[PDB]
Amino acid sequence: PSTIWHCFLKGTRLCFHKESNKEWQDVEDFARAASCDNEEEIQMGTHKGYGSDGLKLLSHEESVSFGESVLKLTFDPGTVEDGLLTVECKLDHPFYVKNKGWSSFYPSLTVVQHGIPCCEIHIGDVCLPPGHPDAINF
Repeated sequence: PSTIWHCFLKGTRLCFHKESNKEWQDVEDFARAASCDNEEEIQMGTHKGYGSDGLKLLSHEESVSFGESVLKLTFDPGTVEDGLLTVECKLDHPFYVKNKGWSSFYPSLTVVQHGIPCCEIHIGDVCLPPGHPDAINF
């Protein structure tokens, strides 16, 4: 799949409490902001670093955003003290769950929508990004 950031597709909304981005941004927005993977010379922090090992689902809410039903997951980079990452995505959003592979909340729907047969996730399942050595089949 063509992810914009981490294991997230386009049409996903990002909110890292690590930043002042307390409100909903697009993936393409943060991906664009973090276009440089390090501004060590100017402003350190800008990096595809948050969630480099994985995003562990802490809690989940199913809400309706602007008329669209969404999957809201509060993620953990391992030490959430970096900043809680909250995401509103579609019901058919595939998540590369560690040890399991491509998993989702509505796997029967996910495969119909993205053509990817997915496993059932569980609260506390960590999601891996493309390039992570533990993500065997991304």
